[PDB]
Amino acid sequence: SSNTLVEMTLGMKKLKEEMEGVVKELAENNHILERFGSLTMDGGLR
Amino acid sequence: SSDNMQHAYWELKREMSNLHLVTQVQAELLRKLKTS
Repeated sequence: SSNTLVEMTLGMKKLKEEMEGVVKELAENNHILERFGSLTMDGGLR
Repeated sequence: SSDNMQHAYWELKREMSNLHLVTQVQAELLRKLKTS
C-alpha cells in the first residue's frame, strides 16, 4: 500500500525523533533531581 | 523500499529502549535522593 506505507516509514521516523526529544528532557530533569532534589514529609507544592 | 521501513522500525524500537532506560534511571534517582 505504497502511499500509506511511505507515510508509515516517515511516521516511524518522526516518532523516533520525538522520543529522542523526550529522552533528552527527562535526562535534564534527572540532572536537576540528582543535584537538588529531596523527598520530605512536608515538601511538595507549597 | 520495504527495507527502509524495517530500518525506521528498528530505530524506533531502539529509541524505546532509551526511553525505558531514562525512566529507570529516574526511578533509581528518586530512591537515592536525600530525605528530611
